[PDB]
Amino acid sequence: SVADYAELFKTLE
Amino acid sequence: MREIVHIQAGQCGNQIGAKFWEVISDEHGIDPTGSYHGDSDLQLERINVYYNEAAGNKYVPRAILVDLEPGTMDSVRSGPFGQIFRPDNFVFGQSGAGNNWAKGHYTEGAELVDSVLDVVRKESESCDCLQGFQLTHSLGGGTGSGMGTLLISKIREEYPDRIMNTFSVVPSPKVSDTVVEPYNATLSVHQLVENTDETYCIDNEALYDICFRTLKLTTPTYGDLNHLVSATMSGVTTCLRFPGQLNADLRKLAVNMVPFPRLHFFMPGFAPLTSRGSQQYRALTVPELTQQMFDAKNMMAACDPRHGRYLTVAAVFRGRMSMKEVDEQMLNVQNKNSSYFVEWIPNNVKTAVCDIPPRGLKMSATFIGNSTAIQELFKRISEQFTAMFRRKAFLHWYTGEGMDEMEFTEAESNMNDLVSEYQQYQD
Amino acid sequence: MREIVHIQAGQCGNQIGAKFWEVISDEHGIDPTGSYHGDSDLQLERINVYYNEAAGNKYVPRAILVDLEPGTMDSVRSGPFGQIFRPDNFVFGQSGAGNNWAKGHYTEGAELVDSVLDVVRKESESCDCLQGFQLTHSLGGGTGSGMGTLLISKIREEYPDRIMNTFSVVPSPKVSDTVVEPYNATLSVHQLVENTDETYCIDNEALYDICFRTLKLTTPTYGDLNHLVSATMSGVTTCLRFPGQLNADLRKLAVNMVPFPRLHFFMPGFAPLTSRGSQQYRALTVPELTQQMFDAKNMMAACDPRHGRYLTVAAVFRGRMSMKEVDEQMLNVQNKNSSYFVEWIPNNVKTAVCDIPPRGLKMSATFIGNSTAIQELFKRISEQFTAMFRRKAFLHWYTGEGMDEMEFTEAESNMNDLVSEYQQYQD
Amino acid sequence: DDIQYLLHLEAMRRF
Amino acid sequence: MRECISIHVGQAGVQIGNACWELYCLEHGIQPDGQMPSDKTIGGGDDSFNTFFSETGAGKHVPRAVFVDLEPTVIDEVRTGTYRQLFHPEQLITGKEDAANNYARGHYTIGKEIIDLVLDRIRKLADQCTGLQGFSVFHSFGGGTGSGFTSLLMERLSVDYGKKSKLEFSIYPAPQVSTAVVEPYNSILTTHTTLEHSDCAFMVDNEAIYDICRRNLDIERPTYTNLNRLIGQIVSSITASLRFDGALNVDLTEFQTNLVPYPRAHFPLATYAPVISAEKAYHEQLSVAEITNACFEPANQMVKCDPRHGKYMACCLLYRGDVVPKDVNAAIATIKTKRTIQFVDWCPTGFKVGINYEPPTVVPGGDLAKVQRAVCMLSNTTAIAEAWARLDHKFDLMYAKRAFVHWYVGEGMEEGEFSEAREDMAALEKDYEEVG
Amino acid sequence: KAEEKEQSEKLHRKLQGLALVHPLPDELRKLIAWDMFLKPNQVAFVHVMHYLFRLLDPAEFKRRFFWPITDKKSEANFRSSTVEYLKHLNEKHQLHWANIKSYLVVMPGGMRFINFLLEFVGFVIQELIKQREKSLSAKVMARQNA
Repeated sequence: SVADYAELFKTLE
Repeated sequence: MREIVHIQAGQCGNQIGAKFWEVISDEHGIDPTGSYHGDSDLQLERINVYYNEAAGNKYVPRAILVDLEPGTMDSVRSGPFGQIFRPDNFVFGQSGAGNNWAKGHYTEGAELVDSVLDVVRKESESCDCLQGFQLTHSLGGGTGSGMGTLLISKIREEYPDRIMNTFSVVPSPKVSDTVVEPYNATLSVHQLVENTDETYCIDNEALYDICFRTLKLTTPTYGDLNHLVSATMSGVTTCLRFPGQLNADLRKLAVNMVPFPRLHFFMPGFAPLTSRGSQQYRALTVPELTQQMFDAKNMMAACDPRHGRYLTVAAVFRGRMSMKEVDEQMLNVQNKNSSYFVEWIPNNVKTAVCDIPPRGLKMSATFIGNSTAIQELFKRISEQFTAMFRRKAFLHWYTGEGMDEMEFTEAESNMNDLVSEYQQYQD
Repeated sequence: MREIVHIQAGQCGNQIGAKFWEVISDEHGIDPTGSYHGDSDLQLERINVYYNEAAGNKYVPRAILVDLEPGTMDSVRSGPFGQIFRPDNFVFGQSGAGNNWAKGHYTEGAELVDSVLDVVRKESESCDCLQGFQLTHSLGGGTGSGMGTLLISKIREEYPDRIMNTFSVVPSPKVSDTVVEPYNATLSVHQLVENTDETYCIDNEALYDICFRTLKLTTPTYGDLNHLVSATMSGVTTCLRFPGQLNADLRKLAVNMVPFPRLHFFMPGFAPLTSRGSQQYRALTVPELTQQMFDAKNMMAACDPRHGRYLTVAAVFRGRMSMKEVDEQMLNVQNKNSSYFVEWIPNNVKTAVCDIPPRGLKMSATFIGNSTAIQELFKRISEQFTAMFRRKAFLHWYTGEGMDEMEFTEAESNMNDLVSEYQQYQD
Repeated sequence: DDIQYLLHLEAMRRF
Repeated sequence: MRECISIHVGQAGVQIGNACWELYCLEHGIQPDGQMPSDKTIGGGDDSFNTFFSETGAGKHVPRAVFVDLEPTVIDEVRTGTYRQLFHPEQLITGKEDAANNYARGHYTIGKEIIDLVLDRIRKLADQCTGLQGFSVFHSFGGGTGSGFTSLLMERLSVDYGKKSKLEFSIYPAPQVSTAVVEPYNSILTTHTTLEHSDCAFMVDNEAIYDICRRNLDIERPTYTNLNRLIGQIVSSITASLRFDGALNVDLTEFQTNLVPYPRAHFPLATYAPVISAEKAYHEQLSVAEITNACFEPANQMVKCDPRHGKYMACCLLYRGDVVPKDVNAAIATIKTKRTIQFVDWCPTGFKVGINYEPPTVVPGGDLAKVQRAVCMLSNTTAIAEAWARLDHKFDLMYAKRAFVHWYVGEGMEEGEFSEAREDMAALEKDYEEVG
Repeated sequence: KAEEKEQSEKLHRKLQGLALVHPLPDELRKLIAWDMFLKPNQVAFVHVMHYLFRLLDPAEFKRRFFWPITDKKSEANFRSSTVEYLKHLNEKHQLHWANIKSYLVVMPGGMRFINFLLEFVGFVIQELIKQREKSLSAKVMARQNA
């Protein structure tokens, strides 16, 4: 989901 | 200076607007070529309110002619004063509105509106001190109703501090072109409540009954109705066009006539009632003029003023008369009929006199009443609206243009809220 | 005295040049026989700028007519003013250029060029103080493009201290004779950058869109386009031809208009826009003229001035007007639109007024803008050039005349460098 | 959904 | 002056030439005796028609033409016909024996006996020119004189006149009007040998002209007289820029420069509109927009192909009569938005536009109506390769079995010349594919 | 009304997703909501279009549009230019958007507008996908990265 990717992008930072 | 920009939208708006310009051009001594041939400096002293000065001492109306079809505008251009108008101010479509408010407001008129606003801006940029705008239109049709209210809303976005006045022709089943007139009228009344400061309610029912019952015309034409409207419009605008004790502008009129921001719907009246080409050989007396201007038979809204109360009244007398006799007769009407005026607005009747009579009369009186009795006009439209709306009759013409049924339910409710607000101040 | 030598090269150059001479001869009261029949001494005071005096008080244009084929020049000689020109100043070939820049520059035009320079020298030797040269030509063709730039380079070799001005007709796919116009134009723009002091960019796209959209001509002819060009050329040259507050010469104009030696490409404009034979009965006001001359719809280069900045501007008003009202309106445009003028050139807008209006108008305004927005015209030619050049399409017509592909690559790069230089001063 | 795919590509790139 | 010599070779070239010169005389007001009664200029009036005519000291205008056939029959019709007095007898060259539908007989055998006489007559006309531009050659691909003698002539003209432009008007063979089985061989052999000598060749497919005459003129069975009258209008519209004062294609070199980006791809597709029957002459006159839109309809083309399957390298629109540039530009803009017109990426998407104000003339008692305006579109398109592929396929079918080859070898032609000519045509098809 | 809500939510998701790759300007961030076009919303329209056009082609946007909007005139110009640009895109990319009419720009809101905007946003997203593909589960990536 869009929410999953939002969390992924946080993790990547 | 104190300029006004005039707009005339759709068939009825352009026909009445053209007759208004013919009447006031003649009162100002302006010919169909824009040249002045008058005999009094009073004709020029405030001419800049409605006219622009052009090269060679020509006067050109500050008028914008709007339609979604060329047919009415070509008729105006071929008319007696058709050459006085600025050619650039003829803004027209080709598709027409087909008596549909949704076409005027959301589709065909929304494609043309920016081209009209460019002409509005060009006329407004040439003013030294723009007072405001006046619109002539009908609420029964597509262009005057839908595109006229779209134009009002867009003018209020660009000029939020300027006065917006309307001469609004209300439809009636007695003088009807189409069964959908109540839908167009209810949708437009909602837009007028929010976006105008002054709305003159001109009822085709009242105009027809005046022509038929009072003027004894067996088969009134739109030309006979428009004669009454043009005389009333000349009457109302007299204090803007000529010098007088009240150096009036549109804002001073609105501040005096509108106690509540939503209750700006006026009942106009005129005395004496004349028919086109009938010479009255007998001038009326001041008492006869004052009695006629307060008679329901001289009102151009088909409401009985005795079924409500006056919030405010403006009376404009024209011609050489005893100003003392005018005050004595105006006080006599108020003191005898004081129950029909609200007591919580002290001195709510204002009177003006101008020495310049309208053509063919020695003396006249124009009446402007803000009365709670105007609710009868809105109730009558509401009943006709609900009679069709309860069956969703004819709605496919509007939903095909992208309207929701909820927009109709909102407009019906806002018009019933306006009727309730008028009833509150009546009691 | 302050003389100018006029040159007109190829079909388009001779047609526009002939119309320029017709327009200015009439403004100076000179008939088709070279005889003066005017009513004002102001018509003769600076006539020597463009005319030689001949035996019997005749005025003969200091004009040189150049083509590689006789057809256009025979048409000029048979034209209304065809007999005013010095017969010796008709220099022509027989082979034609065939819309090929290489034929105009390297072959057919290189055989004729010395015969043109002998006529140039004969006219220049008769001047008391030669200011410079003016060329009329098109960049899309063979003769005007290739032979016109060869002539410019040879005139700059013989007269290195004299001003070189051009009225350069830029090709467009909307008004195109041949697909190779972008090649001819790119090769000529490179020669103009190095060898001219002033180049008026006249875009056939802008002229067509003015005739079609503004003048409402459904099928514009080259005669309708050339009417606009001749009016603009009369406008631009007004300060050279008549006395005024600015005793202008070509060098004073160049020194005021050209901040950088490569950035001498001007956007000309004219107001009011008129069509051939249409009488405007209404003279415009000074505010209406000033607003129209800065409108992109009145520009003869198809660029939006809002996409760039003005380095410098010259404005020439003509006719009897309030010079105070002109300054007030020019300052009003600058102060409202100051972001579109560069701030690092103080007072970069210059205004002149001449009392003599052009024929058929009471007042006019001519605009000359050095704007970074002219880069849009060069980008549009560059895109059309590269679209063919990437496939070596049509190059065999030029390599058959002895051109290398490297000359095309150099001209493409020099035109991209000019676009980058305009972008630098925009930012 | 086109948007999820875009986000997936972006995620891959960043990863 | 900028003179052009027309050369009419074999039956087809001579008969098309005769129809073209009739039409030129009508357009310039020249009578069948060569007199021009409106010419008050005993000297240099509008000198543009002197491109195609020479004034003689008796006030007679004579065509700058040579007619050549290996048999007398078709030229004897010219010597006895309405215009018998127009031509000089020295311009009408006849052999005794024909090429019998054989390229080799037309090139090597009978052509070699007459070629030096033809070159002497062409030289006598060239010596009367102050500034000879070039040659316009009219011939057929399918016929033995039209193929074999034309290739020999084009070679010898390239030797004697190697800087002078050579334009061809070549009749492409059609099965329905075809007199020989060996027309594909004659066509491939002549196209190979003329390819390096031509600067620009206008192909005319007899099948396209025949179908236009059937569909647009309501002629159930067109004759060569009907075909040649239509061809004469197209040729007249192409040459109108050389015969009258005008702005576009004022010389032969401008045709090559505007239409021919690559030397081998020198075959512009012609399209002519409007074609209307004389019985319909009183109908509504077509607008500029309608006639320009008719140029992009395959039904009006001079070669049967579909330009929608290929790309445009060049496009010229030549208008005649009552046409204003404004309406042409509006028509082109409407066409660019509505039609599949793919240009090649390296060439500008530019139309060259010529307008000649002289209206189209029609032959009195002809099948064509008088029109107020006409347009000839000349477009170099890769879709013209569909006509080569159809010819090559017919060549290959017969040549795979060596059918009829012995007739060419019997005239002393090598069998290798068939393979060489076919290989050069395969290279031409590939050149068109690589550009497309 | 149910369909209108669903489409509006879909639009909101797509815009949120875009914001994760390309951050929203501050002005637009405050306006973004799932129901922002259920009623005509001129202010949101201007900022959403501004955002999408910049994502698509910043250079072309700079050429065609004046920003920020400061007056009524500039606003009217923005609408007109929006219609023009959308038509241009429709033609250039053959998107077959029906009835790109003035009404989309005059009273932006309702089902018709939401559907249009969804298509437009879809288009923008597709262009971005192409760019990213050329240049080149979320849970697994996250764990691997950690």
